Amino acid sequence: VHFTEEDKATITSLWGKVNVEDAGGETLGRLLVVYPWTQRFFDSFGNLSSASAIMGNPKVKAHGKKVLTSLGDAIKHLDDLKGTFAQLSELHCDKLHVDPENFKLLGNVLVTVLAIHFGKEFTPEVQASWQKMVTGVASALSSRYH
Amino acid sequence: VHFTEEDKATITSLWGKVNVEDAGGETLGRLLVVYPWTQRFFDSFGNLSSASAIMGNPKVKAHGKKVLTSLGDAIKHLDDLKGTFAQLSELHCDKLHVDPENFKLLGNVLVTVLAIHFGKEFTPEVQASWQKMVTGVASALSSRYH
Amino acid sequence: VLSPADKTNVKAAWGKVGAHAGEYGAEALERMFLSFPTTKTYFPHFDLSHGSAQVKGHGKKVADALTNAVAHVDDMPNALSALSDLHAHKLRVDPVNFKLLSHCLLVTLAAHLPAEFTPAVHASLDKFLASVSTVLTSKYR
Amino acid sequence: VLSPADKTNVKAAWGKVGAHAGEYGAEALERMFLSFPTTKTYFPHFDLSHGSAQVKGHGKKVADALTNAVAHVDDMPNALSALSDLHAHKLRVDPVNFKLLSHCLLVTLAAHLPAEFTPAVHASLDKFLASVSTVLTSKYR
Ligand code: HEM
Ligand code: HEM
Ligand code: HEM
Ligand code: HEM
Repeated sequence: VHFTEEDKATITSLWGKVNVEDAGGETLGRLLVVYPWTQRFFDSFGNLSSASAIMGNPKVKAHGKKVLTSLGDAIKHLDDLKGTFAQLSELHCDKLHVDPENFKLLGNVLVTVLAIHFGKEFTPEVQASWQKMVTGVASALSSRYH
Repeated sequence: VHFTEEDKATITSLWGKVNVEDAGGETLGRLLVVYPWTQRFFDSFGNLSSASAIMGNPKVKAHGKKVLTSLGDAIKHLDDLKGTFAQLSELHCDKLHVDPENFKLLGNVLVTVLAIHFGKEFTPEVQASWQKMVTGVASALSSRYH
Repeated sequence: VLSPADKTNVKAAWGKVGAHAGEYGAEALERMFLSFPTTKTYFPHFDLSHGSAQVKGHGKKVADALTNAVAHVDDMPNALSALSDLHAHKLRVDPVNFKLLSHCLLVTLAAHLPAEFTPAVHASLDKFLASVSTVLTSKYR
Repeated sequence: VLSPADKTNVKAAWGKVGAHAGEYGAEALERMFLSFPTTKTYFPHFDLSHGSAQVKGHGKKVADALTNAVAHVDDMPNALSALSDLHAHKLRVDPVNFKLLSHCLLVTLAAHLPAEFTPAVHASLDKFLASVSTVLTSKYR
């Protein structure tokens, strides 16, 4: 990864302000609602048939938290995304066979959720730093494929 | 990197039998014909207004040769594509702003050109080795996008 | 296909843009050019600097087109027929790049209308933009 | 979608395929499973070995649907209606996978009909398969 100095500062700063308990379930729930094929990987989670069903689903909320918690941990070492996600890559690639395009989709949904929460503070420049994070996380998670 | 020895054997062998000049022009020419949005990067190449003009364009042919030569040179070091294409990554990403998804398009077009030239000898197993090459090359070129 | 609720949601959300449709259009383009600089290469005759008047003017055009598409949400291909010919045949835009502008539009709407941008509305808007995109690239819903 | 020249090219090329449509369908699937192994998870209890009778039978289904699409090139949303419902709602096929199968179909055609696979025909066939793919992912929109 080639995060600029500014990118790293922007990502670290904004993350410290994030309501992870809320944005986690928001992010995964929205992914499931907006891109219904992603539900294929979450059979055991129960009723995922609509926005209402998905957004009130306890398992979705709990799992979304874990996803964003993992992102927060990666943010502690932005020069080392590949290492942070190495074991997660083996899980998502070798075991679950998720197409890499979906890592980008989840990241883009997170970006929209950050925009909801931060409003005008989520400037086009701030977004561009987060889009690099999305691409970097996706690449790190895709490492086992190729 | 992800290439098995068999993959390297297959890539190296088939490449030896490729006529680089002809295949280079065919690959870049088809890229421009089949995916016309890619033409916007080649305004200085002269006439690109039709299939015949594109396929008969000398600058297109010459550039295609250059492209395939860099691929052939990379084939010598399949486990270090990232390093081999570091400079080209900077050129395409930071200077030309080529869409990273278009790297895969050129590789896939090359694969179709190999299929035309080798026919039944371009087996599904042989293609699979070559698609690893496409993915590896695209990933290496896209390095400077995150 | 867009559901009755999808249509209600889309009209409601885009209505909430108020006097700022053109501004939001321009913001979406600005976001797209910054995050996805490949898209700048479709605009060689534009000043693409921050706050560019040409970008502001173009954002109003994109907004107007979306406003029309929301108005004729039941017959998208007809409302966008000219723009389809333009993007698919004159400009020859990479179909995959429509996802980029769509994403930047959603981000813009989220940044301005956080109360309105529920998961359901989000889904309705994404479906709407995805269909606008396919109509523009291929005249398919 | 599909110019008159595209229609002509697709009809002529897919006409050369002929008795081998099924064989080519099976080969395209085999190519996809080998090159893009993530796609195998959609076929959990298929025999996916080389020469698989199950894959051969499925190739014929995919080939026949494409043949019907060619026959109804100006009415593809209608022609592929049941298949669009199937691939989105039941199978939940990731849209990205349609590009993968389309590529493997083009490679297959190129391997078997090199002289017919001119740049112009290549372009028309790609547009046709992209149109088929757009329709097959339409129920996500
Ligand atoms: C930025 C992108 C992503 C991140 C950071 C991420 C992170 C994680 C984490 C931390 C776990 C839990 C691992 C554990 O508990 O040990 C997990 C599990 C999982 N992920 Fe993701 N993930 C991402 C994208 C995706 C996508 C796009 C999908 C599907 C379309 C997906 C499907 C799954 C599934 C099915 C599980 C296991 C669920 C279960 O426990 O049954 N992930 N992921
Ligand atoms: C995917 C594998 C690709 C490879 C291996 C490759 C390789 C190369 C090479 C070797 C050069 C010459 C650089 C130099 O002489 O300094 C070059 C230049 C260039 N490439 Fe690529 N390229 C690829 C993809 C693409 C794609 C997909 C596009 C556009 C859609 C593109 C657009 C260009 C342009 C516009 C130039 C410079 C042309 C000029 O000199 O006017 N490349 N590339
Ligand atoms: C929701 C999707 C889109 C909408 C509603 C839209 C709408 C429009 C409109 C209304 C115009 C002005 C047409 C005119 O009166 O001349 C236009 C032009 C144009 N669009 Fe889009 N567009 C969309 C997607 C895109 C994308 C994704 C790109 C490229 C990444 C793009 C590139 C262009 C270009 C290059 C022009 C011509 C600008 C000029 O030369 O003046 N469009 N579009
Ligand atoms: C050119 C694009 C495609 C065409 C024309 C096509 C056509 C078909 C046809 C005709 C069937 C038989 C079902 C019926 O007639 O009721 C089928 C089933 C199926 N397709 Fe496709 N398909 C395409 C793309 C894909 C892709 C990209 C995938 C996944 C990567 C896929 C996965 C499946 C699966 C899992 C089945 C059911 C297999 C079973 O019986 O379990 N299809 N398709």
